[PDB]
Amino acid sequence: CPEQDKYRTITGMCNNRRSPTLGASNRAFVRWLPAEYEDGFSLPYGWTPGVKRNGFPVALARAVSNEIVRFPTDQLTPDQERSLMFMQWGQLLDHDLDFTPEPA
Amino acid sequence: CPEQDKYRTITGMCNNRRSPTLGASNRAFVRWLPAEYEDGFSLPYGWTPGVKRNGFPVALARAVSNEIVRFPTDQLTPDQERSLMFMQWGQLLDHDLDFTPEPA
Amino acid sequence: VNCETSCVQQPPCFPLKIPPNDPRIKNQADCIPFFRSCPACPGSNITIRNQINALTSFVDASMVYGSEEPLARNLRNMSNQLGLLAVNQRFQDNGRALLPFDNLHDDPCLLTNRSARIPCFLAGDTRSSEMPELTSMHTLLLREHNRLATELKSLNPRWDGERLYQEARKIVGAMVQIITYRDYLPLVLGPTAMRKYLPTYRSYNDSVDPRIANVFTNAFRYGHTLIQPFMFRLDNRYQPMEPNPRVPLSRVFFASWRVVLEGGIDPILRGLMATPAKLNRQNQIAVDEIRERLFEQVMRIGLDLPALNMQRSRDHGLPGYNAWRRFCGLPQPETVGQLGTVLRNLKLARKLMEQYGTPNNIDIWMGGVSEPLKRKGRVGPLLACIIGTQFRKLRDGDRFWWENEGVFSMQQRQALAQISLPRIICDNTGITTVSKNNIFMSNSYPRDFVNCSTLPALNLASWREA
Amino acid sequence: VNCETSCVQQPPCFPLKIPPNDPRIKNQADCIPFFRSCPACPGSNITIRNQINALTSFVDASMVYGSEEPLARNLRNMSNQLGLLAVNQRFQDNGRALLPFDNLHDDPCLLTNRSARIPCFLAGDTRSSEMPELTSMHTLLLREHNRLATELKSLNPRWDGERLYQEARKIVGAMVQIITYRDYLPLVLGPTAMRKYLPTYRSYNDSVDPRIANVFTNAFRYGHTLIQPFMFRLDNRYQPMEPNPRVPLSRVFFASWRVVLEGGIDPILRGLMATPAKLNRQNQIAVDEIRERLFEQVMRIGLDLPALNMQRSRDHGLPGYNAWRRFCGLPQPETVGQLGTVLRNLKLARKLMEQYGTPNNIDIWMGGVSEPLKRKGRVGPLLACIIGTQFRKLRDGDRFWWENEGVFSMQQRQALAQISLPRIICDNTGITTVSKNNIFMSNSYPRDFVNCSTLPALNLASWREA
Ligand code: HEM
Ligand code: HEM
Ligand SMILES: [Ca+2]
Ligand SMILES: [Cl-]
Repeated sequence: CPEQDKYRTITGMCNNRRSPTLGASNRAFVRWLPAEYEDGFSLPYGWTPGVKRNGFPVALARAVSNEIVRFPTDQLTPDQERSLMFMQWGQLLDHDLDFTPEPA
Repeated sequence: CPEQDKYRTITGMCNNRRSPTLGASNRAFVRWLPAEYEDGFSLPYGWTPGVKRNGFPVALARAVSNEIVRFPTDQLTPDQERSLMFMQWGQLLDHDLDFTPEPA
Repeated sequence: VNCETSCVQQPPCFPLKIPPNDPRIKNQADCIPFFRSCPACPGSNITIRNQINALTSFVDASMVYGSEEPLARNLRNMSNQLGLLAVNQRFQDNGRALLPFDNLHDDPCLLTNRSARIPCFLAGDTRSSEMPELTSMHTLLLREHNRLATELKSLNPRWDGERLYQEARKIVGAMVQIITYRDYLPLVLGPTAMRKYLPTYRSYNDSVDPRIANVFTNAFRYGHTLIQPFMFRLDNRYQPMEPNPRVPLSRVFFASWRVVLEGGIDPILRGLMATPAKLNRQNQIAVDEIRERLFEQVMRIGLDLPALNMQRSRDHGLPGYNAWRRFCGLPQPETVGQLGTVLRNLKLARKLMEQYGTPNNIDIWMGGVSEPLKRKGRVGPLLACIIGTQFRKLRDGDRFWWENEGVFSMQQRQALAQISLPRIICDNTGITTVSKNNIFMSNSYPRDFVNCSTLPALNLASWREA
Repeated sequence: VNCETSCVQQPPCFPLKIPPNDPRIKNQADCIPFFRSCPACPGSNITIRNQINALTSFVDASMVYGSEEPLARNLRNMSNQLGLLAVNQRFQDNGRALLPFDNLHDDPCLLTNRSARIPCFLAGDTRSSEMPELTSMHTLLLREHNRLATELKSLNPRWDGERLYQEARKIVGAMVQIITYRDYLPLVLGPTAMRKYLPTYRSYNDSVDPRIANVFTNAFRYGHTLIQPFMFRLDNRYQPMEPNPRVPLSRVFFASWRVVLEGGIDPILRGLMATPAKLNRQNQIAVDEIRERLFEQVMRIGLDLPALNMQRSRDHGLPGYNAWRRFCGLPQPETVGQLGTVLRNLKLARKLMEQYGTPNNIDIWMGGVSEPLKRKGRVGPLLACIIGTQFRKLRDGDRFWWENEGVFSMQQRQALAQISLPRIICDNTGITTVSKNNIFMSNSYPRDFVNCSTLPALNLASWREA
């Protein structure tokens, strides 16, 4: 890309002159901490039955959701300081920031 | 990994309980700073003639080796405090620590 | 291999198993659909697995103009020579504007209301048709950009369309940047977090890393903790609609016909303006509506959001809760008493301990949400520590920041430092009554409502070239 | 495609270039062979090219036993219960052991002497027979392991071969670890550098990353500046030995026959303990011998070492010198005068600035080496920091560290603190003259050599099982 430029680019290249490809979409994330897998590189926890994590059995997600998350619906308590604009703008910002693809 | 062990593994696997792969062989390096390339991901510097690095041309390795490293051999000076054991110990240590494969 | 109609555990599928005695489903042979993320390196047994991203990490209004050249070319209007976006033709919302349509192979939009026969919309992202409110926001942004471009063209006659288009894009990006920061940021974390994590801007830096973190994503899923189970509307004089004043959820998902054939977008904005939100508590977390009848119509069985979040967290491979507590520099509990004292509830500590066994295995989302709230805030210390560092890193790595020298001028900055979130609805819709100071804080009626005339505007005389 | 017989610039081939008026290569159309490193992801257009490792990062004497299952299975002795190591069967050097031979499709050892028909050697690494002193060191280590295993078997009769093998390996690994640390480290970094970078050991820590980085690989190569251009020898009573007492380094590369048919390994060591090294100065940076006639007899054109190193550094994709100066929290010069002040020299900085355009483009190796050294040390204020950080990261992560609790008893720790290399040399062969405290410091005769009669011995009474 040329020495002199004025306006942005659609893809996002040459935003960092030292490394032009930093963050210009279609790139993998950055790991603040090393990952963890059951097999070591490719298998997540809870795949093969009978395999314990850190010496303890794994817990089903649905059971945990049914235990603590559950609450009656007729005991709602409104918050007297914020509106729905809060949640809407949060959702819009999240849609702006990032996205993750999945196979079809 | 087995819950109990007494001796080192042949390849260094399962040395870290939480992440077994960390430290084993046939794995990738680690990066402390982002990498820089000609186009961003693969091309190195100097592959394409007539390109500049940070607005200045890049000199040749052979020329810079000829200009600076050259020195007449009759004016050698012997160190009076250190013996020749340094070569062998450094060789052992670096041949133990790492080795980068190269295509044949 | 079609996971939409099968339950065999074969890659790349990963269904969810159902525990016994589920209140909703009794049979144990059922399954919940689920998909796995796309690996970065296919068929490699050397490197560690990684995921992909498909959007620009910078906050530069990338949700309207797209993130790829073909999409930007398709969205632009090239018929005449002014510099403009694309609008629909078959419908109009009281003669103001509308979004263009889209073509899909197997859309979910046509199924929800067969008699409607209304297709989906087209925007800069593929998840814009979830609720009508997102469509309303996108249409508002498009209308604002349209008006700005028209005014800028009306100012200078010598200029060509491309210059006006690019300048309008720059103006819109700067506006959204300053609005989101200066308004949203202080109202979520607190004053202490601002003092500790976000100092005053000093100068540009080029050695910082502007990439988005892998973990950060899940943290923002905290936004799923506050959702009302109803949807409201009201007319120009603030009383509820007749009929259908309060429409329940689980019936408006992927409902494109509601915006088109049921009035438009103004009543939705009016309802959005004057409705309070939900308050988080340690015994009330997730609303039942979005947890038992989610996407009920489009699929055979409804799903639940917390279970999907936990499954995604497990699939990604993030470490436990104690490691993240150690990362920010906070004490690490070991026994039941320490955790109970930290959370200030022994009953909840016991409840978590029967299921998760040890504190090390608690997932990031469940641990983060369960933390006690801060004063004048909405998240615990851990989520604050996670979010603040990421936002600070994102702020100090953008070469086109509006405060950087060489991008704007002194008079231009002085003029631009006035824009507020209101005065946009007034100048783009028929609404005459808005809030007073902050759109995100005032909700009581009519204690915090004024007229449209008492709102200042912006002048573009500086941008004139001669 | 063969690069050693071609100059085409197509992957994986990265030839060098020569400037006009080259003292050696008068023809400018010639090429120097070079190959690119093997990538990690073969063909991906998304990720960034990275290299791979081949040996364990922990210091566990991996240079003798290996790191792959078939290699370690083909190096042991499975024909006896004793569980010793494999030795040669056709040649003996009047001693007790020698390295086994090897068979390869292409053997560079055969081309050194046509009438010797001596092939190359085999060890835990592929480059064992490339520098003869390395071969002598490996032979000595193997002899030490064999003696230790024999004694350990003799102590207790009822054990099994596997137990003796593992015990001997563990003893050797801990012993080499302690000697290497306690002897090598104090004589490179200096007193203040280690007092600031290496505190005292406290306990195990599993939250640290024990991996390795490219920068350490390219920065540990300072030793190439100490090269001595000759090989010397002596006899039983210190004096030059006839015939051929001094040999040039050029005609010794890949020449293992000189270790078998002549000498007997001992004179090489005897020359080793009693010869000083080469000092480094700003105008005596590197010896001419390695830059003019490197691997002359094995290829068509001799290669240059520093040019090869800089080409490798450029290919690996490492940042500039200024970035690494900033990474360590040191002032970064920008102008020629600032470079002169920071380099404690004028002409060298002038030459560096003339050969480049800015200090920001200075390569890592030249910048690190050219800097003035510290007091009572042999490295600059940057290489020392890099090496110390890498060593500290490598130390506090290994679980089987000898000082860690649960791996050795109080008696074994008390009796294992007095192991020294001079006893190793005096015990494993017929060497009778050693230095007192540091073989790396005492380098004179006869004022710094005594017989090993006045020297302690290592005891294994505490290892007895009953
Ligand atoms: C007898 C002494 C030494 C050499 C002969 C020699 C030469 C090389 C060569 C040709 C390479 C490149 C290919 C290879 O791996 O052999 C090389 C790389 C490395 N060196 Fe060398 N060097 C001699 C001396 C030393 C000393 C004293 C070292 C350290 C104190 C030292 C280190 C290294 C390292 C770590 C490498 C990297 C290997 C790689 O493949 O990148 N060497 N040396
Ligand atoms: C941030 C954020 C994400 C991450 C987007 C991504 O990773 O692609 C997110 C995701 C989801 C998901 C998970 C499946 C997927 O998107 O691939 C669903 C089913 C979903 C639906 C709903 N969204 Fe959401 N969510 C994020 C954050 C937020 C916020 C933040 C303030 C709000 C508000 C919100 C709203 C809702 C929602 C409300 C009822 C549903 C259903 N989401 N999103
Ligand atoms: Ca090793
Ligand atoms: Cl690095």
